[PDB]
Amino acid sequence: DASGVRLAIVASSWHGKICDALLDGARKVAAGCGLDDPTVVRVLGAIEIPVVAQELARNHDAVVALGVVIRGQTPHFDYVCDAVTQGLTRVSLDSSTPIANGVLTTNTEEQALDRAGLPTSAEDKGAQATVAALATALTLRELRAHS
Amino acid sequence: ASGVRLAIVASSWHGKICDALLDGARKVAAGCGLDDPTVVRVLGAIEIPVVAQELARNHDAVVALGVVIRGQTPHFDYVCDAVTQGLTRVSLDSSTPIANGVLTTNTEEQALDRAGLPTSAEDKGAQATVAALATALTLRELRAHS
Amino acid sequence: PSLDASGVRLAIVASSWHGKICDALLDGARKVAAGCGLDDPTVVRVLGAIEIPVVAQELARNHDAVVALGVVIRGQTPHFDYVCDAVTQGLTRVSLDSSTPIANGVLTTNTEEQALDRAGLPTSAEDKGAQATVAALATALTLRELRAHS
Amino acid sequence: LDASGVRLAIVASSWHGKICDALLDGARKVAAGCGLDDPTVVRVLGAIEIPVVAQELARNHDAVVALGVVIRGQTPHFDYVCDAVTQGLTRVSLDSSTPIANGVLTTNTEEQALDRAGLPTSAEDKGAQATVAALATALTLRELRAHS
Amino acid sequence: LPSLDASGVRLAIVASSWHGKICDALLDGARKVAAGCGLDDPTVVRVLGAIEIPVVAQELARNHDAVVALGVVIRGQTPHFDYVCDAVTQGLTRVSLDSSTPIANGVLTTNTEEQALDRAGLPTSAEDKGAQATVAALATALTLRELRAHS
Ligand SMILES: CCC(=O)N[C@@H]1C(=O)NC(=O)N=C1NC[C@H](O)[C@H](O)[C@H](O)CO
Ligand SMILES: CCC(=O)N[C@@H]1C(=O)NC(=O)N=C1NC[C@H](O)[C@H](O)[C@H](O)CO
Ligand SMILES: CCC(=O)N[C@@H]1C(=O)NC(=O)N=C1NC[C@H](O)[C@H](O)[C@H](O)CO
Ligand SMILES: CCC(=O)N[C@@H]1C(=O)NC(=O)N=C1NC[C@H](O)[C@H](O)[C@H](O)CO
Ligand SMILES: CCC(=O)N[C@@H]1C(=O)NC(=O)N=C1NC[C@H](O)[C@H](O)[C@H](O)CO
Ligand SMILES: [K+]
Ligand SMILES: [K+]
Ligand SMILES: [K+]
Ligand SMILES: [K+]
Ligand SMILES: [K+]
Ligand SMILES: [K+]
Ligand SMILES: [K+]
Ligand SMILES: [K+]
Ligand SMILES: [K+]
Ligand SMILES: [K+]
Repeated sequence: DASGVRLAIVASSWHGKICDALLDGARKVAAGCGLDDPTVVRVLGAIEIPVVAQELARNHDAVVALGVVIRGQTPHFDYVCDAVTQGLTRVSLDSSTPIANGVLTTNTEEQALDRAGLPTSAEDKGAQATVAALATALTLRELRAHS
Repeated sequence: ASGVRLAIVASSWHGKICDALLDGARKVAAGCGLDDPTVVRVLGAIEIPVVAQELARNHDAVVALGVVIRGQTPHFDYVCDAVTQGLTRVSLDSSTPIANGVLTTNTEEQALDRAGLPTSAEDKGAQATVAALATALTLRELRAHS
Repeated sequence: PSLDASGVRLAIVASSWHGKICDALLDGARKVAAGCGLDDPTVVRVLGAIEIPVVAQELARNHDAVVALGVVIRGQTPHFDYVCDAVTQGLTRVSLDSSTPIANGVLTTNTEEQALDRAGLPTSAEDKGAQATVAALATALTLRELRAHS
Repeated sequence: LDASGVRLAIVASSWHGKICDALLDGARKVAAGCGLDDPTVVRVLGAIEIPVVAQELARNHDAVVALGVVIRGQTPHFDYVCDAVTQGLTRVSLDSSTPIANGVLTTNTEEQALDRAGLPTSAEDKGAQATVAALATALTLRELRAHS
Repeated sequence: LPSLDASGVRLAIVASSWHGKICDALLDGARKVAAGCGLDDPTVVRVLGAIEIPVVAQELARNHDAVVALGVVIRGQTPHFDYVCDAVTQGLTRVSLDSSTPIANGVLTTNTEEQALDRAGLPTSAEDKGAQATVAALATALTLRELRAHS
């Protein structure tokens, strides 16, 4: 059970259908664990996630970062994903808070659809990341001060 | 977004494309009720983060604009690495959205097509400004207000 | 140096993605620990490798050494690279922030076969879980000798 | 313009002496043209040694120019040396709030490095370019910072 | 390299042990440069792998003017090579800037064993990166000594 944990979810909006599916999977895991109302924030792109995740981390036991980065024609994909990786890792360690990475980094749109948790998808990384965030928050709760 | 304080730092390497990105940035700003954002010019993309850091002390959002085109050497990779590392750090250090409108392309054609010129497919300068403003407004709603 | 280490406080954080291989790594870690006079190290489980650094950071506050264990296998997307980047960045930062050895027993493989071959199963060529724990304990003992003791 | 008041430091590595001296020559010439006859010039052995010296120079200078030549060899060592320089200089710049200009050449061949050093027959001078970059940014930050 | 005194500089050497023969050769080259510069007894610490270097380098940096990092990373079958070298790069660069101390990189990052042998300073090797890194550390420590507060 994870009813006591304060969960935040930050989801980017670039590729709306896939982003909403990831968020759907996140909210479903949250509600299944006894959390009907997690803090849900929307940002435009994946680069905007870390700075919002940092704000959310000040008031929550866990933050789920959700987004979809699909490779285009330029090397820009690599550096967007690099920024997200660097940002979320820093935010997690700065705040000592699990920042779960449900940010899809795919070569094609099909690969992103297949990992969003749609009807015919093979997996749901939005669901997976929320499990990851909540379990780590509960683990840290057991590791931290409680008399 | 009339209340948000916006700064724009744009490098100058590849002037035509950099001015187009800045044009797209200014137009989004003005459309959102911001006629005069703080606009600073730097020479290259490596010079952006340290100026972005200065601008972040006095602004709710900073838009980083620039054009990095791959040449003959691996130098492209390390310039883009420095920008990525710098802007990400600045954003988290200052708790300020630092939007990345810095183009990282293989060819000049790809950069032109993403600058927002008459025949361009997209305007990344415009997109970055929307990104910066929306995140600044989001953080304003998330932060202290009684 | 795997010979002595009874006084060292050891933590082991192991992710769970690819359970069989993760348990094998943890098995190798626990066996090295027990052989060095440490029957009860702090063992924490996390879901994925991304979750390791923040737990490793917590464990580093009250342990002389932390062993990070996990299995990252390349899939269809570039996601593999960025997961491994986050772990690398995270563990390196945690080690230097806390001045504590954070041993990397996180497998970073192209295929499942390569991960199985490095977990320390019956037929495996090596055990990276065992290797990382030797690495963590030896470094903790080294730092103990380098640090203040009158 | 008028960069006479800015305090400039130049740190140049020594690995590939001819090319490193050419980069330094271009740096010194831009400096002198901007009204700075005597910038602080420090030499280091390799490019890895630059950031820690750049950090020291940054405490007492408005701008630091990092100069060096990294040419790819037989091993992946090239990538990690350039990674360290990139990481180091970017950190130093933001730690000190000081422009640390990157005039460190990262080339596949020696010809490419020669062509970017500002020798008689070179296509460009990255040592000159980096000094312009450092000075302009230092002047920009001076205008952005406190002055009543 | 024996040309200046370097007698006053406090030198630490941290060398990993993975690939013992090559690591000992790098250390040999390091100690010989040190002794030639008037330093018979530098602080020498051994670690198991290259990932263990930065945290020990950090400790050594607290009471030495220069630290030489020595090690051998040879590419295997997996991408693990890249991430080990990334960690060392990140770690040593951070430690150097945190402590304001030259942390010389004599950590070999090679595709084959032959390439590592050729850069260790063995009888038939083309170069000695252990020797080169110690020269690099000592020269930078002397340079920083001249740049810092004195008198
Ligand atoms: C591959 C790059 C691309 O075409 N689109 C990416 C993308 O794939 N996914 C995304 O969320 N945001 C993007 N770009 C927006 C970016 O995250 C920022 O919002 C922007 O750089 C301004 O900061
Ligand atoms: C591919 C590299 C190149 O030829 N030019 C790049 C480039 O593509 N784009 C850019 O904005 N600045 C550059 N170089 C200038 C650089 O950002 C710095 O100003 C320079 O390193 C000095 O600090
Ligand atoms: C190639 C990526 C993949 O398909 N699975 C990896 C994997 O191979 N190993 C792993 O431990 N965790 C994974 N993913 C989960 C990840 O570590 C985090 O739990 C997730 O990003 C939520 O924070
Ligand atoms: C990797 C390519 C190479 O063979 N040599 C490079 C190089 O190309 N350029 C350089 O300045 N220094 C090097 N190596 C020395 C390095 O910068 C440090 O001085 C050394 O690692 C000690 O820390
Ligand atoms: C990646 C190639 C490999 O198979 N082994 C390398 C290697 O080549 N060299 C090395 O010194 N240490 C290794 N591995 C050990 C590593 O440095 C750490 O000790 C380990 O990850 C525990 O922290
Ligand atoms: K928190
Ligand atoms: K407890
Ligand atoms: K601000
Ligand atoms: K609020
Ligand atoms: K500790
Ligand atoms: K002692
Ligand atoms: K300064
Ligand atoms: K002013
Ligand atoms: K020191
Ligand atoms: K002095």
